[PDB]
Amino acid sequence: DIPKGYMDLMPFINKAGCECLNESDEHGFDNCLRKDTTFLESDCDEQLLITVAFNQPVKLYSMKFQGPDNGQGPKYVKIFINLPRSMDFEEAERSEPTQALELTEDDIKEDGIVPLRYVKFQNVNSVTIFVQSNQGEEETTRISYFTFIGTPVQATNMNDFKRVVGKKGESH
Amino acid sequence: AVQKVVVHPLVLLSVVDHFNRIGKVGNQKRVVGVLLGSWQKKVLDVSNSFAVPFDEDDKDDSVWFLDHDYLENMYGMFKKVNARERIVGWYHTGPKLHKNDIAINELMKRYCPNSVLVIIDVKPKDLGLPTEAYISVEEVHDDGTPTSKTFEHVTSEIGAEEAEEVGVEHLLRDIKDTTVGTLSQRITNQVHGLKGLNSKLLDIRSYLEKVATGKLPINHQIIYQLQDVFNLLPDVSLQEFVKAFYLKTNDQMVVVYLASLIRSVVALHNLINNKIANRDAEKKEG
Amino acid sequence: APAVDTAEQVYISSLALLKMLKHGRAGVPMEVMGLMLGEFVDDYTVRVIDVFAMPQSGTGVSVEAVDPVFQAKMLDMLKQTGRPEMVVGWYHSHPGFGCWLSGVDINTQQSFEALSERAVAVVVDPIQSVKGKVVIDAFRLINANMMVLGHEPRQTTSNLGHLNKPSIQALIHGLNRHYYSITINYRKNELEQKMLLNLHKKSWMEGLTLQDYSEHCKHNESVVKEMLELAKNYNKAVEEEDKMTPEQLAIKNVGKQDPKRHLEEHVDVLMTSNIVQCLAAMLDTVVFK
Amino acid sequence: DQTLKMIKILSGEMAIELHLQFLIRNNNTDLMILKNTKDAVRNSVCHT
Ligand SMILES: [Zn+2]
Repeated sequence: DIPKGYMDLMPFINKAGCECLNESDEHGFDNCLRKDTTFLESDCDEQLLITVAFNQPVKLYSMKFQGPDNGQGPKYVKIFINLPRSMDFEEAERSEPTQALELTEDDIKEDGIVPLRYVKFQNVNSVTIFVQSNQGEEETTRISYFTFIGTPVQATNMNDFKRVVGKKGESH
Repeated sequence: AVQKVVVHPLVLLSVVDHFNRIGKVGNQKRVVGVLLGSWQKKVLDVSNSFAVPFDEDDKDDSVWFLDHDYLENMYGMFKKVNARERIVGWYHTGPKLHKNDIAINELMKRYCPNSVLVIIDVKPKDLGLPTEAYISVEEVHDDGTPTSKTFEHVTSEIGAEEAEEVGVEHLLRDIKDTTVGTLSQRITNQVHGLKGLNSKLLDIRSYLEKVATGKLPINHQIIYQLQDVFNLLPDVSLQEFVKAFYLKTNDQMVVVYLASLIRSVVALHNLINNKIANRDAEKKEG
Repeated sequence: APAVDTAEQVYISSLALLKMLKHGRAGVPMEVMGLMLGEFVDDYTVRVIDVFAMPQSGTGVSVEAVDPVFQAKMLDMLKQTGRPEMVVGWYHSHPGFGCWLSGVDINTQQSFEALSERAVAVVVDPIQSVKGKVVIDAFRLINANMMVLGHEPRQTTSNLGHLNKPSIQALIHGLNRHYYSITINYRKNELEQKMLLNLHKKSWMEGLTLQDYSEHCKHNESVVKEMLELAKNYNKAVEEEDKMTPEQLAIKNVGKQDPKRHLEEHVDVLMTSNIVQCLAAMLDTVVFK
Repeated sequence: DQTLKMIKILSGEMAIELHLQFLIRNNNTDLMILKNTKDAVRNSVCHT
């Protein structure tokens, strides 16, 4: 599917940065990042907080927060951007989200793509999704597939730098 | 003791930036940072600052975290960039102090013994002076009362060194008022003063009401100081002063009268000169 | 062929300008430098939010001065506080020299441009920018391979001659020949102007203080004496009323003298000082008992 | 019939055609004025 000129940010997801909260041991975070039946479930409650980190500032167009049709798919999704520190569940509900999204049943299907306000996400470095309920009100929710579609923002990697022209030891 | 804590413009413009950095995404209360600056005889100069990762919890009001290594390493960099700055205190934009201030101040006492916390009310833009500077004193309260930590107050004043002054003056360059004042701005300077004196007197009344209704503790000190201000009133009704006031009011009116006359004769002379001008050109047209 | 439309702006935040000016005056006898943190929001706008000083080193303002360990660590630590901006350019002062880039500066700029084709370079003369004027021109190397095409490769736009004209004290050091200026525009916003307005803001107490009458009476007496002598000339200047081409008389005696300029000009001062003083006097009589 | 004519002329088919037939039939633009401007262009952004 995907829109014209935009690519999935799977290659851009920093495995080091990503961390889920309430993820069950049997079905972990890595499961929901693969295009397989393997999924992620929340152990201690239906609330889940799945954060990701991108290698370089990326832009966001459409995330695909797919979920199982058993009713344990996500229902209400709160997205935050460029969080300086990891989030807390109690403080996550309080804080106002960048885009409060009410997933509809049509979205959870395998082919469903949910559109995000492209204006708000222009320099996202780390996005945290907060699943506040599942469709069936089941004890544990599930994210069948979840990835972000946008474009990469060219970032000036000062780590490389390196002189390209000139001779060393030259002053003003 | 620190007679003054002169906050330079750059700090309150980085704190504002610091508040925006976080509040924009991580909606949270006060943003805490470190305040660098050079010492003086007694007036602490605040010349720069930086942010320190600070997270707090409304529960128990002591589950916080002010990073040590970030504070240590940051200053490790800044003393490299500029060596006249030493850590001198902290800043938080939460308008009302917290229960966590004392404990955290003890921490910043580990980096500067005479640590002064400057509360910058970044959100408000009001009567003025968006900085409030506090110290830490532990005294026996002379007058037989429990001991405690408490934050004593230190006079705060906002000033500017030459370099920032040039930047600031241009930075406004669209709302700055004329330095001359002129009659228009001078009078507004007084409607502004009246509004304040009422506003300050109203804060005094509410507190006096609070102590009057018990909701607050009779300080027993600073309470009678307000009684000092209440005796320092002028008592203008005194005859010998009433005469002496009319003399100076009369002494000035004779100068505004002479000023008024000069401006009138000049006015008439300018109309006569102009009446000749258009009339002479009137005849000369023919 | 991409082109930096002259409409393209390097937005300088109210923070950066004070911090960039502060660094420049910090080491004014020598030359200081630091990296600027911002975002390339799009082609026609290079937004710089924060700047962090790169420590002064003996090299000067050159690629070598950019300590990779200092920059990699500082960036890492500013990312935690909530400023995940990218290195958008570099700035260096020019103790009184002007707003131009020397040969060595050009080589630096070419390096920064290597990482992103829009790394803007600024200057910031802390000695000339001493008053309301702030001499800070932004610059981006105009790659020498575009001599076949149009330099300053702009397109549809009309803000090229606005906000500035090519400064002569720079056009000589290589402009529109190797480095072109980019319009500099400051992103001051409310909640930042208000906090800067406190720099010289007075207070509630001010405006009710009655001056002091001893030097006020002396001042009133002083100005009235000076205006008196100015009336004597006003009488002589008018009572002369010499008509030998009076329109020419009014233009051969213009030296900022008697007739009016040293006249009521003082009346405004004399009358403003008294009215404000009197009004303060009566307000205090009402407010304070 | 006539209403079809009415529709044809209210929509603006006719006006443009007649307005087009006018300007094409009565066109007279002094190309000489452009030439002295095209040759006077210093190859600046005045090419637009
Ligand atoms: Zn230079």
